[PDB]
Amino acid sequence: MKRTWQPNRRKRAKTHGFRARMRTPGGRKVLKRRRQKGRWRLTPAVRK
Amino acid sequence: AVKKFKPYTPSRRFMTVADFSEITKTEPEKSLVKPLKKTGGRNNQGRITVRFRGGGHKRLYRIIDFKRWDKVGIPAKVAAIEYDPNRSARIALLHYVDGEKRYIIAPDGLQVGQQVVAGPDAPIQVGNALPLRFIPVGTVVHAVELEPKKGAKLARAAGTSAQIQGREGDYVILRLPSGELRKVHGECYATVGAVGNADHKNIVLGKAGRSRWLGRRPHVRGAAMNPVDHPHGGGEGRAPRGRPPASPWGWQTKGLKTRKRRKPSSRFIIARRKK
RNA sequence: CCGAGGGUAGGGCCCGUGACUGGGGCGAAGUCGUAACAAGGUAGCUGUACCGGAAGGUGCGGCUGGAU
RNA sequence: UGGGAGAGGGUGGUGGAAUUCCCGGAGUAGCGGUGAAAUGCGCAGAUACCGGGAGGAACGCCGAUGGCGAAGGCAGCCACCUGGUCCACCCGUGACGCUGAGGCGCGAAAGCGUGGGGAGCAAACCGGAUUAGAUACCCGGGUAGUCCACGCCCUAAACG
RNA sequence: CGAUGUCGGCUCGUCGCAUCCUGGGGCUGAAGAAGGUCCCAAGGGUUGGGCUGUUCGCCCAUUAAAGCGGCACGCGAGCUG
RNA sequence: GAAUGCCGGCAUGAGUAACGAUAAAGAGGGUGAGAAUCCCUCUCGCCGUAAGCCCAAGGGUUCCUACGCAAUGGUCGUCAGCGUAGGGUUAGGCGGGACCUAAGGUGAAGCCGAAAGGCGUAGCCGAAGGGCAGCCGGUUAAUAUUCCGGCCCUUCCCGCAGGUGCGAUGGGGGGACGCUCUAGGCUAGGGGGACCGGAGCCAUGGACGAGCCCGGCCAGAAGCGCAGGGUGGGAGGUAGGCAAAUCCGCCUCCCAACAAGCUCUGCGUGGUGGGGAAGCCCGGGUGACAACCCCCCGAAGCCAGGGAGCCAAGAAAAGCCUCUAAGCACAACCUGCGGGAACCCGUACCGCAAACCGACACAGGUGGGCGGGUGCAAGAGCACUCAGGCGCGCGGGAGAACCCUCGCCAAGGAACUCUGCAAGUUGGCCCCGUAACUUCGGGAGAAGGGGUGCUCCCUGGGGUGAUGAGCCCCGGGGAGCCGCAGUGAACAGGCUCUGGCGACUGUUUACCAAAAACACAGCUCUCUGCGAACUCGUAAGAGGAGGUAUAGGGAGCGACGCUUGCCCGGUGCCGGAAGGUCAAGGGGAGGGGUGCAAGCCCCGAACCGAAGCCCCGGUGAACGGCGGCCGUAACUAUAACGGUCCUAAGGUAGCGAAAUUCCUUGUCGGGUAAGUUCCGACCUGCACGAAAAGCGUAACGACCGGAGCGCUGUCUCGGCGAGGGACCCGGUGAAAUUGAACUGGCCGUGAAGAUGCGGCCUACCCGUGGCAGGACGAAAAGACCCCGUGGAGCUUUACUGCAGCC
RNA sequence: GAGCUAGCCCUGGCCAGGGUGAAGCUGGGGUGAGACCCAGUGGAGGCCCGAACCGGUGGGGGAUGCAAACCCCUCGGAUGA
Ligand SMILES: [Mg+2]
Ligand SMILES: [Mg+2]
Ligand SMILES: [Mg+2]
Ligand SMILES: [Mg+2]
Ligand SMILES: [Mg+2]
Ligand SMILES: [Mg+2]
Ligand SMILES: [Mg+2]
Ligand SMILES: [Mg+2]
Ligand SMILES: [Mg+2]
Ligand SMILES: [Mg+2]
Ligand SMILES: [Mg+2]
Ligand SMILES: [Mg+2]
Ligand SMILES: [Mg+2]
Ligand SMILES: [Mg+2]
Ligand SMILES: [Mg+2]
Ligand SMILES: [Mg+2]
Ligand SMILES: [Mg+2]
Ligand SMILES: [Mg+2]
Ligand SMILES: [Mg+2]
Ligand SMILES: [Mg+2]
Ligand SMILES: [Mg+2]
Ligand SMILES: [Mg+2]
Ligand SMILES: [Mg+2]
Ligand SMILES: [Mg+2]
Ligand SMILES: [Mg+2]
Ligand SMILES: [Mg+2]
Ligand SMILES: [Mg+2]
Ligand SMILES: [Mg+2]
Ligand SMILES: [Mg+2]
Ligand SMILES: [Mg+2]
Ligand SMILES: [Mg+2]
Ligand SMILES: [Mg+2]
Ligand SMILES: [Mg+2]
Ligand SMILES: [Mg+2]
Ligand SMILES: [Mg+2]
Ligand SMILES: [Mg+2]
Ligand SMILES: [Mg+2]
Ligand SMILES: [Mg+2]
Ligand SMILES: [Mg+2]
Ligand SMILES: [Mg+2]
Ligand SMILES: [Mg+2]
Ligand SMILES: [Mg+2]
Ligand SMILES: [Mg+2]
Ligand SMILES: [Mg+2]
Ligand SMILES: [Mg+2]
Ligand SMILES: [Mg+2]
Ligand SMILES: [Mg+2]
Ligand SMILES: [Mg+2]
Ligand SMILES: [Mg+2]
Ligand SMILES: [Mg+2]
Ligand SMILES: [Mg+2]
Ligand SMILES: [Mg+2]
Ligand SMILES: [Mg+2]
Ligand SMILES: [Mg+2]
Ligand SMILES: [Mg+2]
Ligand SMILES: [Mg+2]
Ligand SMILES: [Mg+2]
Ligand SMILES: [Mg+2]
Ligand SMILES: [Mg+2]
Ligand SMILES: [Mg+2]
Ligand SMILES: [Mg+2]
Ligand SMILES: [Mg+2]
Ligand SMILES: [Mg+2]
Ligand SMILES: [Mg+2]
Ligand SMILES: [Mg+2]
Ligand SMILES: [Mg+2]
Ligand SMILES: [Mg+2]
Ligand SMILES: [Mg+2]
Ligand SMILES: [Mg+2]
Ligand SMILES: [Mg+2]
Ligand SMILES: [Mg+2]
Ligand SMILES: [Mg+2]
Ligand SMILES: [Mg+2]
Ligand SMILES: [Mg+2]
Ligand SMILES: [Mg+2]
Ligand SMILES: [Mg+2]
Ligand SMILES: [Mg+2]
Ligand SMILES: [Mg+2]
Ligand SMILES: [Mg+2]
Ligand SMILES: [Mg+2]
Ligand SMILES: [Mg+2]
Ligand SMILES: [Mg+2]
Ligand SMILES: [Mg+2]
Ligand SMILES: [Mg+2]
Ligand SMILES: [Mg+2]
Ligand SMILES: [Mg+2]
Ligand SMILES: [Mg+2]
Ligand SMILES: [Mg+2]
Ligand SMILES: [Mg+2]
Ligand SMILES: [Mg+2]
Ligand SMILES: [Mg+2]
Ligand SMILES: [Mg+2]
Ligand SMILES: [Mg+2]
Ligand SMILES: [Mg+2]
Ligand SMILES: [Mg+2]
Ligand SMILES: [Mg+2]
Ligand SMILES: [Mg+2]
Ligand SMILES: [Mg+2]
Ligand SMILES: [Mg+2]
Ligand SMILES: [Mg+2]
Ligand SMILES: [Mg+2]
Ligand SMILES: [Mg+2]
Ligand SMILES: [Mg+2]
Ligand SMILES: [Mg+2]
Ligand SMILES: [Mg+2]
Ligand SMILES: [Mg+2]
Ligand SMILES: [Mg+2]
Ligand SMILES: [Mg+2]
Ligand SMILES: [Mg+2]
Ligand SMILES: [Mg+2]
Ligand SMILES: [Mg+2]
Ligand SMILES: [Mg+2]
Ligand SMILES: [Mg+2]
Ligand SMILES: [Mg+2]
Ligand SMILES: [Mg+2]
Ligand SMILES: [Mg+2]
Ligand SMILES: [Mg+2]
Ligand SMILES: [Mg+2]
Ligand SMILES: [Mg+2]
Ligand SMILES: [Mg+2]
Ligand SMILES: [Mg+2]
Ligand SMILES: [Mg+2]
Ligand SMILES: [Mg+2]
Ligand SMILES: [Mg+2]
Ligand SMILES: [Mg+2]
Ligand SMILES: [Mg+2]
Ligand SMILES: [Mg+2]
Ligand SMILES: [Mg+2]
Ligand SMILES: [Mg+2]
Ligand SMILES: [Mg+2]
Ligand SMILES: [Mg+2]
Ligand SMILES: [Mg+2]
Ligand SMILES: [Mg+2]
Ligand SMILES: [Mg+2]
Ligand SMILES: [Mg+2]
Ligand SMILES: [Mg+2]
Ligand SMILES: [Mg+2]
Ligand SMILES: [Mg+2]
Ligand SMILES: [Mg+2]
Ligand SMILES: [Mg+2]
Ligand SMILES: [Mg+2]
Ligand SMILES: [Mg+2]
Ligand SMILES: [Mg+2]
Ligand SMILES: [Mg+2]
Ligand SMILES: [Mg+2]
Ligand SMILES: [Mg+2]
Ligand SMILES: [Mg+2]
Ligand SMILES: [Mg+2]
Ligand SMILES: [Mg+2]
Ligand SMILES: [Mg+2]
Ligand SMILES: [Mg+2]
Ligand SMILES: [Mg+2]
Ligand SMILES: [Mg+2]
Ligand SMILES: [Mg+2]
Ligand SMILES: [Mg+2]
Ligand SMILES: [Mg+2]
Ligand SMILES: [Mg+2]
Ligand SMILES: [Mg+2]
Ligand SMILES: [Mg+2]
Ligand SMILES: [Mg+2]
Ligand SMILES: [Mg+2]
Ligand SMILES: [Mg+2]
Ligand SMILES: [Mg+2]
Ligand SMILES: [Mg+2]
Ligand SMILES: [Mg+2]
Ligand SMILES: [Mg+2]
Ligand SMILES: [Mg+2]
Ligand SMILES: [Mg+2]
Ligand SMILES: [Mg+2]
Ligand SMILES: [Mg+2]
Ligand SMILES: [Mg+2]
Ligand SMILES: [Mg+2]
Ligand SMILES: [Mg+2]
Ligand SMILES: [Mg+2]
Ligand SMILES: [Mg+2]
Ligand SMILES: [Mg+2]
Ligand SMILES: [Mg+2]
Ligand SMILES: [Mg+2]
Ligand SMILES: [Mg+2]
Ligand SMILES: [Mg+2]
Ligand SMILES: [Mg+2]
Ligand SMILES: [Mg+2]
Ligand SMILES: [Mg+2]
Ligand SMILES: [Mg+2]
Ligand SMILES: [Mg+2]
Ligand SMILES: [Mg+2]
Ligand SMILES: [Mg+2]
Ligand SMILES: [Mg+2]
Ligand SMILES: [Mg+2]
Ligand SMILES: [Mg+2]
Ligand SMILES: [Mg+2]
Ligand SMILES: [Mg+2]
Ligand SMILES: [Mg+2]
Ligand SMILES: [Mg+2]
Ligand SMILES: [Mg+2]
Ligand SMILES: [Mg+2]
Ligand SMILES: [Mg+2]
Ligand SMILES: [Mg+2]
Ligand SMILES: [Mg+2]
Ligand SMILES: [Mg+2]
Ligand SMILES: [Mg+2]
Ligand SMILES: [Mg+2]
Ligand SMILES: [Mg+2]
Ligand SMILES: [Mg+2]
Ligand SMILES: [Mg+2]
Ligand SMILES: [Mg+2]
Ligand SMILES: [Mg+2]
Ligand SMILES: [Mg+2]
Ligand SMILES: [Mg+2]
Ligand SMILES: [Mg+2]
Ligand SMILES: [Mg+2]
Ligand SMILES: [Mg+2]
Ligand SMILES: [Mg+2]
Ligand SMILES: [Mg+2]
Ligand SMILES: [Mg+2]
Ligand SMILES: [Mg+2]
Ligand SMILES: [Mg+2]
Ligand SMILES: [Mg+2]
Ligand SMILES: [Mg+2]
Ligand SMILES: [Mg+2]
Ligand SMILES: [Mg+2]
Ligand SMILES: [Mg+2]
Ligand SMILES: [Mg+2]
Ligand SMILES: [Mg+2]
Ligand SMILES: [Mg+2]
Ligand SMILES: [Mg+2]
Ligand SMILES: [Mg+2]
Ligand SMILES: [Mg+2]
Ligand SMILES: [Mg+2]
Ligand SMILES: [Mg+2]
Ligand SMILES: [Mg+2]
Ligand SMILES: [Mg+2]
Ligand SMILES: [Mg+2]
Ligand SMILES: [Mg+2]
Ligand SMILES: [Mg+2]
Ligand SMILES: [Mg+2]
Ligand SMILES: [Mg+2]
Ligand SMILES: [Mg+2]
Ligand SMILES: [Mg+2]
Ligand SMILES: [Mg+2]
Ligand SMILES: [Mg+2]
Ligand SMILES: [Mg+2]
Ligand SMILES: [Mg+2]
Ligand SMILES: [Mg+2]
Ligand SMILES: [Mg+2]
Ligand SMILES: [Mg+2]
Ligand SMILES: [Mg+2]
Ligand SMILES: [Mg+2]
Ligand SMILES: [Mg+2]
Ligand SMILES: [Mg+2]
Ligand SMILES: [Mg+2]
Ligand SMILES: [Mg+2]
Ligand SMILES: [Mg+2]
Ligand SMILES: [Mg+2]
Ligand SMILES: [Mg+2]
Ligand SMILES: [Mg+2]
Ligand SMILES: [Mg+2]
Ligand SMILES: [Mg+2]
Ligand SMILES: [Mg+2]
Ligand SMILES: [Mg+2]
Ligand SMILES: [Mg+2]
Ligand SMILES: [Mg+2]
Ligand SMILES: [Mg+2]
Ligand SMILES: [Mg+2]
Ligand SMILES: [Mg+2]
């Protein structure tokens, strides 16, 4: 049957992307935390 | 005269449609239509604020002249009578000798080819608009402004009208469609006659699909819900109301008056609606 | 080939009968009230409508085949 | 051909009296109702009186033992549209007539459907009396209905 | 109760005997035939249907008879539901 | 040493289940250390509205080639979407951007919010919508509308010539639109040809034939032809289209009008460029100088912004054209021609799947286009088959039980069972024929029956031609032939009678309920006069609605028919300028603290003082309610009638052992041989009843009852047969579970159901196929029950608050 | 977190074939005129049968699955909410 992950690159970047996080107080706190933890990727990689 | 159908489907047995007999033109004036932004009952937050709306037929909005004192003294020929999906009244296309073209809602008796005009000196005939203080007491009237120059606000639906009852100072006394007796300022404009398409109220939608074409989504009773949803929700099997009948939000819905009491316009309302 | 008739299926009319039920007739020695005949104690009758244990009442319109 | 009388019919208009309700004034101890009463209404200001407004229905006097219509039936006034009918002249047609099974149409009130309208009245209904009792008659209320449009119903002591 | 699945049916049985039938008996208010009552006896046998989820029960047609109980009201790591 | 402890390792179950669609395999040849599994050839099978081909997502080198096989591949492996390496994606015209706007998002101005932030007209962003210029062939191991070849085209810059009042982010036109049905003419695609081109074949009894087999086209500027789309011309007036306007709009006048003209598209032709089969031969050569023609069918595609009808009334903005304003008119624009200039990103490959979403090379899920032929009435259905693609990444044997899927069955025919559950039967088309009832539509495919293939002969109408032949479509009438059987295979209703519920088509518990539940047209009540009521938000702002009482919100009821009674004492709602109670505040009689004092400070009575509540009234399609006892009639029984207690008032019509009836399988009647169900009645209704509507109702229902006919392996009552498993051999190889075990029966005992205790009985050691009675078998710290001053959802006239409102 | 699911908004796309035959229109009949009747034409519908497509009625299988909802047979809608 139809499962829950239906990848869509525009949807991915527009929802979890770097510019989406920067628009928003909670989004900027995500980037702050992921940089503080040392994450290699701050945001999901999307092909574009 | 409403139009009936033979019962060749279970819905056509009862379905009735307008006869569309007064209509003389089946395409809107291109310069007078704009896109109508459907809402589904959602406000600017994206929240439903009027339930059970959406999914109706696409519509363009025809611009309607609800002022008319805009063009005092300039007469206009009634060029056509058209269908308007955004209202129950029909609309009339006017060709002003100005060359300007405008829509008004079509009064009863309005005839394509006749002339109409607006102003203090206008003849008292169907389709003309005057300030209220120049229209004889007793004449039935429609498209009435509530305050001067703010646009026609009263007696706009199919078959409706208001009657001038008397004068008092700067104000006239109107019997509104609801039967309420209210004071309206004498400088408020109105158009003589009743609104047309009077048979509108005799339409029988016929089937569930007809409501859907109109953007009316199914309404679901409070008694069919659960206590989280509605005061009437719950109960084993069917239940009576078990409390004063209430809205989804708790206020009582069988008689409770809701007009605000300290409202300034009360000074100008003579007698509340009857019936 | 037609063909007595037999068979299958579906209709139509008539008769007898049926738990139960509707009123009708007669009986009469009962219970209830007294609607009509006198102005019958609310003049009567009437079509229709609504109502009442019952005869009946009332509304609306009609007739005199109504006393004074 | 020339005239007449008429609430004959249909449509659109429009007049005044009265009832009710609402507003303003003035005024107060009851009003109303009946055979007598009570219910009811009234000091939260009724009734009675004056002024204003809204609304529906019916048209006083003329009015008659009258008139018109085929019957049912038709009554303020104006206009328009329209039917029947009588008289005079004796001008035209030349028996073109009478009746009429079926048919078709009209058909008081009540009633019905859809939509209006709703003052007065009033089935049902509620109450007060009356009465041995009173699902009545009388009294206080009161919804259909009574009114308009359209479509039905097709009845009668539709009687001379 | 860190689970012993609970009615009824189906299937498959096995046991008890306070025996429904068949076998053997005593008494009889046993003439015969047929029954009644008690005794011995568990080897075998103990039907098919209508109703109802039913067990049970009533009813139809038969029968030598259409027995009553136990086995976690036998049997869901066998089925049904 | 235990915590169903934590991490790791390793056991048991076990050489056991399984190895992932029952579309299917066999042989020969080759390679190699090794071959059922890789390559090649022949044979066989499977898909073919796909299991073939193209495109968009998503994936991200998986593409091509060489060299490899440790691991990955459910076996094997020499093979591979795997390991290593090298190569491979080429655009002014295809898609997106340097264009436009849609919802939405953002947001100069502006508004709002403790902060963070929320809004917001313009503008901007935003596409799979609008706009915009490339077709065919060839080439590579791998790219191609991109490279190449031929024929075309677009924009920008500059220049030349001709023309013109040129000029815009401004005005206007246009762009520009629904659904259903549909005309004419074309094209795509297809069928046939006794005509044209072709390598060949004559088998096995016949055929040298009007034989068989194969093919018989593709693109193309101008011009021309056919078919369509679009568009009236001129003058005068002009106050409207936030300036101007010669444009547009409006008025008037004159010619034109289903005309032609002008204009645009489609199709055909068209210089030119291509392609080109079977067979044979080793992807290529030949066929071949290939031929490239006629006829029929024909789109849902094209002309197109076509036509008609209908109501639910069907985007925007730019490109484009026109108008003018500043300005500029040595310019600028338009037209023709010439030269130059023309950027960025994508392009491999998979793509109904082994490369995407599902932990897997997973029987699942995934949007658009093409999707041939024949036959069956049609079709995208069904069977076969083309092109093309496959045989599903364990095999070989065997021929038990049992399981699965399938075929048949004597006699009977629902006797099965909760139930005909399941499976039979019926089955397409044509013709005949068809009941109650009905809202006149229906019910209806009612029911029921006849026909159905092939051959010959006669014959009617239509389409394309031409009016004819030819081809194609639709018929009709005779006469015959064969079989058990002619929709001969595949696909294709069993039917009827009668109840309950819901009017109906619809909707629902994704993954145990599809229903009688929700919705529904329709009915009623009620709110709301517009800055509406109501809803969301602290607000601003929004929805309602660019709507206005024939409208919008809330509630119940639920097509339609006939109806919807009585109670307003309580609760609710509505009305009531009286009166009662009533907070802050006002008021300040009187009293108090302190001071030598003026003074300062505190208490405080009468009276004034809102909503609310009390009080008066109304109100039921507002919450709700709708009795008891005694007596009484020519036999009995019963009680029309009377009396009496109570209540706010005592259930009307209609219906009733009912989706409601306890007693209950009530009683009676019907149906059956027999009926706890069913249908029809009766009424002592435990405990119907009128919009939580009452009683009915044609039609409708994968709803739930009862009956009958047809027919059957449901059954009496089982039998045989088929394939996939189960079994055996080779390959790979799990799992939950597991205190350890050297783990028997009976009668006892034991914490009360013992392999483990006692007594007795029985018993050589170890496996394999089977069956499920036990191991209180496994699984899940019981779905019930109780306990815990455990939790959470929900209600209210529980308590206490808060929002909101007054 | 609305790439699942629910609703709505904007913009696109899809629904083989066959059947039934409403209104209207034309013609004829009818009438004082009509209503209306008949025939033809017509092509309506939360119309009928049935693929795609959307579902999930009954049964069977599956139950350490092919699959944490699947498979076969059957069945519902299929111009419309
Ligand atoms: Mg998706
Ligand atoms: Mg992904
Ligand atoms: Mg994307
Ligand atoms: Mg995308
Ligand atoms: Mg997206
Ligand atoms: Mg982003
Ligand atoms: Mg940052
Ligand atoms: Mg990481
Ligand atoms: Mg790093
Ligand atoms: Mg992130
Ligand atoms: Mg009309
Ligand atoms: Mg109708
Ligand atoms: Mg019709
Ligand atoms: Mg009709
Ligand atoms: Mg119907
Ligand atoms: Mg109409
Ligand atoms: Mg109209
Ligand atoms: Mg249109
Ligand atoms: Mg526009
Ligand atoms: Mg809006
Ligand atoms: Mg917004
Ligand atoms: Mg937002
Ligand atoms: Mg709402
Ligand atoms: Mg809404
Ligand atoms: Mg309109
Ligand atoms: Mg209308
Ligand atoms: Mg209606
Ligand atoms: Mg609409
Ligand atoms: Mg509604
Ligand atoms: Mg509802
Ligand atoms: Mg519920
Ligand atoms: Mg919630
Ligand atoms: Mg709550
Ligand atoms: Mg909820
Ligand atoms: Mg609640
Ligand atoms: Mg409740
Ligand atoms: Mg309840
Ligand atoms: Mg409930
Ligand atoms: Mg209940
Ligand atoms: Mg419920
Ligand atoms: Mg309920
Ligand atoms: Mg319910
Ligand atoms: Mg209730
Ligand atoms: Mg309740
Ligand atoms: Mg209650
Ligand atoms: Mg105002
Ligand atoms: Mg015989
Ligand atoms: Mg008397
Ligand atoms: Mg009398
Ligand atoms: Mg009665
Ligand atoms: Mg009585
Ligand atoms: Mg009475
Ligand atoms: Mg009379
Ligand atoms: Mg007399
Ligand atoms: Mg008189
Ligand atoms: Mg003469
Ligand atoms: Mg009459
Ligand atoms: Mg009446
Ligand atoms: Mg009244
Ligand atoms: Mg009495
Ligand atoms: Mg009525
Ligand atoms: Mg008389
Ligand atoms: Mg337990
Ligand atoms: Mg355990
Ligand atoms: Mg425990
Ligand atoms: Mg356990
Ligand atoms: Mg069994
Ligand atoms: Mg014996
Ligand atoms: Mg004897
Ligand atoms: Mg003895
Ligand atoms: Mg024995
Ligand atoms: Mg024995
Ligand atoms: Mg039994
Ligand atoms: Mg029993
Ligand atoms: Mg019994
Ligand atoms: Mg015997
Ligand atoms: Mg037992
Ligand atoms: Mg017991
Ligand atoms: Mg017991
Ligand atoms: Mg047991
Ligand atoms: Mg037992
Ligand atoms: Mg058991
Ligand atoms: Mg079980
Ligand atoms: Mg059991
Ligand atoms: Mg067990
Ligand atoms: Mg077992
Ligand atoms: Mg067990
Ligand atoms: Mg069972
Ligand atoms: Mg069950
Ligand atoms: Mg220890
Ligand atoms: Mg463990
Ligand atoms: Mg463990
Ligand atoms: Mg552990
Ligand atoms: Mg552990
Ligand atoms: Mg070991
Ligand atoms: Mg084993
Ligand atoms: Mg198979
Ligand atoms: Mg191999
Ligand atoms: Mg090998
Ligand atoms: Mg090979
Ligand atoms: Mg095949
Ligand atoms: Mg095919
Ligand atoms: Mg991936
Ligand atoms: Mg490649
Ligand atoms: Mg390997
Ligand atoms: Mg290997
Ligand atoms: Mg491996
Ligand atoms: Mg695998
Ligand atoms: Mg090698
Ligand atoms: Mg591979
Ligand atoms: Mg290379
Ligand atoms: Mg190029
Ligand atoms: Mg491409
Ligand atoms: Mg550029
Ligand atoms: Mg833009
Ligand atoms: Mg685009
Ligand atoms: Mg392009
Ligand atoms: Mg080209
Ligand atoms: Mg390449
Ligand atoms: Mg110049
Ligand atoms: Mg438009
Ligand atoms: Mg569009
Ligand atoms: Mg063909
Ligand atoms: Mg030979
Ligand atoms: Mg071709
Ligand atoms: Mg042509
Ligand atoms: Mg001008
Ligand atoms: Mg070639
Ligand atoms: Mg050559
Ligand atoms: Mg040649
Ligand atoms: Mg089509
Ligand atoms: Mg409409
Ligand atoms: Mg726009
Ligand atoms: Mg200048
Ligand atoms: Mg020019
Ligand atoms: Mg650039
Ligand atoms: Mg490429
Ligand atoms: Mg592949
Ligand atoms: Mg698929
Ligand atoms: Mg593929
Ligand atoms: Mg999975
Ligand atoms: Mg595989
Ligand atoms: Mg797969
Ligand atoms: Mg093709
Ligand atoms: Mg066929
Ligand atoms: Mg066929
Ligand atoms: Mg099919
Ligand atoms: Mg073929
Ligand atoms: Mg295979
Ligand atoms: Mg074997
Ligand atoms: Mg048999
Ligand atoms: Mg039978
Ligand atoms: Mg039989
Ligand atoms: Mg049954
Ligand atoms: Mg068949
Ligand atoms: Mg019948
Ligand atoms: Mg009929
Ligand atoms: Mg048939
Ligand atoms: Mg039937
Ligand atoms: Mg043959
Ligand atoms: Mg012909
Ligand atoms: Mg055959
Ligand atoms: Mg098949
Ligand atoms: Mg069928
Ligand atoms: Mg029937
Ligand atoms: Mg029943
Ligand atoms: Mg019912
Ligand atoms: Mg239903
Ligand atoms: Mg339902
Ligand atoms: Mg009904
Ligand atoms: Mg309904
Ligand atoms: Mg329904
Ligand atoms: Mg449907
Ligand atoms: Mg569930
Ligand atoms: Mg479910
Ligand atoms: Mg779930
Ligand atoms: Mg669930
Ligand atoms: Mg299920
Ligand atoms: Mg369900
Ligand atoms: Mg269903
Ligand atoms: Mg539901
Ligand atoms: Mg419902
Ligand atoms: Mg109703
Ligand atoms: Mg709020
Ligand atoms: Mg706002
Ligand atoms: Mg708004
Ligand atoms: Mg707006
Ligand atoms: Mg607008
Ligand atoms: Mg509105
Ligand atoms: Mg409902
Ligand atoms: Mg009826
Ligand atoms: Mg009450
Ligand atoms: Mg009350
Ligand atoms: Mg006073
Ligand atoms: Mg003092
Ligand atoms: Mg002191
Ligand atoms: Mg009522
Ligand atoms: Mg009460
Ligand atoms: Mg109630
Ligand atoms: Mg007696
Ligand atoms: Mg009762
Ligand atoms: Mg009553
Ligand atoms: Mg009963
Ligand atoms: Mg009942
Ligand atoms: Mg009951
Ligand atoms: Mg009980
Ligand atoms: Mg019972
Ligand atoms: Mg019982
Ligand atoms: Mg019985
Ligand atoms: Mg039963
Ligand atoms: Mg039952
Ligand atoms: Mg009884
Ligand atoms: Mg309710
Ligand atoms: Mg109920
Ligand atoms: Mg009720
Ligand atoms: Mg029907
Ligand atoms: Mg249904
Ligand atoms: Mg159903
Ligand atoms: Mg069998
Ligand atoms: Mg066989
Ligand atoms: Mg076999
Ligand atoms: Mg086999
Ligand atoms: Mg076998
Ligand atoms: Mg061996
Ligand atoms: Mg040991
Ligand atoms: Mg023991
Ligand atoms: Mg032992
Ligand atoms: Mg020991
Ligand atoms: Mg011991
Ligand atoms: Mg021992
Ligand atoms: Mg032993
Ligand atoms: Mg066992
Ligand atoms: Mg066990
Ligand atoms: Mg044991
Ligand atoms: Mg056990
Ligand atoms: Mg548990
Ligand atoms: Mg625990
Ligand atoms: Mg526990
Ligand atoms: Mg527990
Ligand atoms: Mg639970
Ligand atoms: Mg307990
Ligand atoms: Mg405890
Ligand atoms: Mg406690
Ligand atoms: Mg405690
Ligand atoms: Mg709690
Ligand atoms: Mg409120
Ligand atoms: Mg769209
Ligand atoms: Mg369709
Ligand atoms: Mg026809
Ligand atoms: Mg027409
Ligand atoms: Mg349909
Ligand atoms: Mg259809
Ligand atoms: Mg259908
Ligand atoms: Mg299923
Ligand atoms: Mg089945
Ligand atoms: Mg089976
Ligand atoms: Mg499962
Ligand atoms: Mg799940
Ligand atoms: Mg399946
Ligand atoms: Mg299937
Ligand atoms: Mg189906
Ligand atoms: Mg269908
Ligand atoms: Mg269809
Ligand atoms: Mg449509
Ligand atoms: Mg439908």
